[PDB]
Amino acid sequence: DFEEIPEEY
Amino acid sequence: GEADCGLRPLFEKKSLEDKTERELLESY
Amino acid sequence: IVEGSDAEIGMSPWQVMLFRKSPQELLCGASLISDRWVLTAAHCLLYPPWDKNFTENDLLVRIGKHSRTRYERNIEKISMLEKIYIHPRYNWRENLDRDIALMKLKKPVAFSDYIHPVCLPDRETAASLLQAGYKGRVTGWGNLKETWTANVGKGQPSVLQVVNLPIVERPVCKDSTRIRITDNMFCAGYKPDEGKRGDACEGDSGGPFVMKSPFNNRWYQMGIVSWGEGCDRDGKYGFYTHVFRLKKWIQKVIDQFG
Ligand SMILES: N=C(N)NCCCC(=O)NC[C@@H]1CCCN1C(=O)[C@H](CO)NS(=O)(=O)c1ccc2ccccc2c1
Repeated sequence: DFEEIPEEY
Repeated sequence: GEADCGLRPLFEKKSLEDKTERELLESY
Repeated sequence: IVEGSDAEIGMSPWQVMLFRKSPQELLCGASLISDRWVLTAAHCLLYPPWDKNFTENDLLVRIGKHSRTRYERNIEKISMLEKIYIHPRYNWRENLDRDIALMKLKKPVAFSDYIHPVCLPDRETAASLLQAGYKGRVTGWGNLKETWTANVGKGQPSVLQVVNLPIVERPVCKDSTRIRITDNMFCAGYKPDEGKRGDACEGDSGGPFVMKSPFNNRWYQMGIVSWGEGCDRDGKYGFYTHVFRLKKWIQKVIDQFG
């Protein structure tokens, strides 16, 4: 449903 | 944080209003 | 938010999002109270009947957002939480008395055109603004209509919603519920005779309930979306956490833990 955020967050 | 709180950069600081703001004010 | 509308870009620069890492999902709303402290509702973090007791590393705080699902690259800012401070006398067993929790960020946030804090009320602003009849503002990415019946259709906003609500008399609040109400809460909503609609709903929790000061055109947060029975339902109001009354606690933790 949501858009993937950076792996480092 | 405090001291400059409550002032929106795109509104209060540009002497600009948001579509429903006066509704608030006039209810007072 | 039921029967509200889309928020304007940068209209609510204090709106914060509690986003769970795994699974990845919106948990609740919140509000920038400073560059390192966020105010949310105790029940977003602690609620046994539903098996919730999140830890600091369990989630993320995303500020600057407008869109609900979109990762808005150089606009939003995701920060990690260091510690979480919930009210010691919070009551999830009975009435949600003292539904308040403060969260401390690892690193201070960089204010921008989209990120800015909200003021906290004070005795005179509280006294002259918290009046039955006066309108406030609620923001959140919660439900568009009560989770129920044969709701055919979406039911989720794509962009941040907003709705202006009037404060109701205490006598009228206590009488719409069989639930024990305390001074640490207050309700808002159109009375039946108004024949109008609008409300917060599931997913809007911990979200700010604000008012504009006519005496310093500044925004103060007066309440925290806490609870209700249904959404936008006839003859029922929505209860918010009385921020000014819990302020004594708010000061104590901040000025002691950062
Ligand atoms: N403004 C609104 N109309 N609704 C807002 C609901 C906010 C919310 O999601 N709150 C969560 C608490 C905890 C989880 C259950 N709960 C509720 O408010 C549910 C949410 O739909 N309502 S309720 O009628 O079932 C209810 C249930 C339990 C309660 C326990 C303590 C206090 C109030 C309660 C109210």
